[PDB]
Amino acid sequence: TYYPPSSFHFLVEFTGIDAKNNDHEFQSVSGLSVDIDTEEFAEGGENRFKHKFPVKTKYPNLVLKRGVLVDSKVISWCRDAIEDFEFKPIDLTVKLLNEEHQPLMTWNVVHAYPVKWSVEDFNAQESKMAIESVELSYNYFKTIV
Amino acid sequence: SEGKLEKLRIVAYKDSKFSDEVENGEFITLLNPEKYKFQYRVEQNEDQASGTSSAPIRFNKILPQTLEFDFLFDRTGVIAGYEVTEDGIINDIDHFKKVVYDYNGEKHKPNYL
Amino acid sequence: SEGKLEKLRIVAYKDSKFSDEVENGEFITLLNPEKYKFQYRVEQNEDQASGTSSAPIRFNKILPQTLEFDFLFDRTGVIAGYEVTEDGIINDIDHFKKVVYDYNGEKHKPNYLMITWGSLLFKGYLKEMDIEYKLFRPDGTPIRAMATTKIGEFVEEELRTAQENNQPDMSHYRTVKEGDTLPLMTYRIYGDSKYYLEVAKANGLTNFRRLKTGTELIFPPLQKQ
Amino acid sequence: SEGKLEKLRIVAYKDSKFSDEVENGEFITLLNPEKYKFQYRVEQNEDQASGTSSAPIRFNKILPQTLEFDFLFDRTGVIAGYEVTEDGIINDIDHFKKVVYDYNGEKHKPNYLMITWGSLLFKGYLKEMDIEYKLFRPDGTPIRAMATTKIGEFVEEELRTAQENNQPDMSHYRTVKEGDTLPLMTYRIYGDSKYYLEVAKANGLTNFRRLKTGTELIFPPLQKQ
Repeated sequence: TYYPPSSFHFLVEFTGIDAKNNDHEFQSVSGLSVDIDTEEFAEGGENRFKHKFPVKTKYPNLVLKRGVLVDSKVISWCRDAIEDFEFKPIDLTVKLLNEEHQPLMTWNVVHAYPVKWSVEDFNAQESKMAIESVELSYNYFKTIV
Repeated sequence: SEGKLEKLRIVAYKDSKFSDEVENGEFITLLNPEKYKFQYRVEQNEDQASGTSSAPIRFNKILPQTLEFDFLFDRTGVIAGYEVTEDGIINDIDHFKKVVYDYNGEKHKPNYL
Repeated sequence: SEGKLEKLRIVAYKDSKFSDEVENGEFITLLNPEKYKFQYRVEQNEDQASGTSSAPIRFNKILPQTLEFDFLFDRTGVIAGYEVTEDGIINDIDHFKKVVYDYNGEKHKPNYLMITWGSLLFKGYLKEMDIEYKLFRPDGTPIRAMATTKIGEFVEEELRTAQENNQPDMSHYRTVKEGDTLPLMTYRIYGDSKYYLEVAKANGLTNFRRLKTGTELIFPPLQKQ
Repeated sequence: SEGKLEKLRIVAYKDSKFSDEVENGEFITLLNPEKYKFQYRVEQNEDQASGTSSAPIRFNKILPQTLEFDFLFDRTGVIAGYEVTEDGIINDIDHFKKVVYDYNGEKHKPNYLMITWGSLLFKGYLKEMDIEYKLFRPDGTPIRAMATTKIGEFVEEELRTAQENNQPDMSHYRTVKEGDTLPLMTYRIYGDSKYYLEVAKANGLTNFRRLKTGTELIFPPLQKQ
């Protein structure tokens, strides 16, 4: 913009999971990008370049981090998939906020489910917070702005 | 016209002297093949008797030749010079098969190429 | 309805004209194949004598066509639009086999098949099938499987002669344009210039060495016995 | 009992109707296979004459089916629920071979097999087997082995004709609905419209060109000699 916005003020909301204020707060969000797979072809007589063709649109997994929370609803949802193969996909909204705490821009993440859950190593000789990490697979996203 | 990129063509014919064209029987490609390949074979007769150290080699025949190549059809819209069509590649493949494959009831055979 | 994702269908038929449907004989897939493939073969006769440098190539036959594709069955619960079933993929595979594989006692054979998806329309017979079972519930109910298929091509014999409109055996007519001569036109119709006096007698022509440029002529076929 | 992990079983039988069990002839595995695979083949006759563009495809036969899977035997002591045995896997493999491979002097052949796991139920014969021995105790007692298996399919001949309910040879009845004509119904039952005067005589019809819409007709078969 004339002065572009910073990246440290944002909100993560879930649809299909009971809401709690402690499940909307995160330390970091990553994975909001996309790419197109292509193929190459050489045409006889054309020596200046090879041709390139698109094939598929590709998205990476969405990664969320925060300090450990013991009564999380999101984690209970993750456990049902992890332990029993019960899968029930959800939708999600990522919001980048302005100074009035209203959205500048949002991302609509469609049909997501859990593929990973972990907690970082313990160390008796270091002063650190216990950090939890969750990774989700999804089909695509759209933006609103 | 040195600077012109020439495109490969295939024409169908009615007679064995290649002078009478099939009507609407010409195909022009939109992308050239990368390469092409030929094959040549000569056959000899190699009978010999037992106890000998070499055979008398006799010429027998020259066998027919062979050509091979590959094609690509694409109407996605990233190749300069062409337009996207409502039906894609449906009419390109149907015209290509009518020239090189289909049986002709006037001559009781497929076409000369 | 451009925006609709069309799904591949297979219907079973009772007769060789494809007009009498088998009751409850239609299969619709839930996931489309990635690709499909065709095969075309033409056979020639290539005998030659010794001492020569090339052979006279004679047309012999056009061989039947072939179609191949792969399928995936899955009822795990991550694909949008579908539900998880109590018995998984058991009824999906049993209905697929009843359409394409099973023997029909009314006709003493398996079924005629029509395969349609978008631009594709193919009639024929099943030749080969392989089914591999991949995931299971703890009580042994399958929830994922993969199938490979090969289809042959069927043409009824009355339709083959109508598509091969086989024509010195039939009758013909032309109109005379300026620049035409009678022995050159006879060569292009019969393969020989020597029949020009029989064409002129069948049309009542006396001055055949000069044709007038609006005349319609007939060209009779040659006699057979 | 949804939560129970079911294990694959194989039982041996004495008769071709699968009702008389071999005594001590049941095998139960300790580890399930990962997957299994089926195979289906249909054969056609494809002779054609030279000069033609397509062949008339005739049904010939349906070939027998095939099942394949792999097994693992292990008594090392890291799998929960089982104990380490003094002789390892010696009695597990010897009982497995007695069921599926060994010749039975009462019937002068190997055994009939029924294979059941969850949704799967298969009857037939063993064709092929390979067993490879992997780990050993220091005195030469084996504790791990891998087996690959191929099973054919068996149908008794009295049951084949009941499954192929083969039907111009049998009798038939229909009820007349509005819109029916006698020569169109004769074509769909016999394959030819010309038998309409024999159908009308066998039913006592005089005004057959107008049928009343509640009548039940009979359709006799054609005579054979």
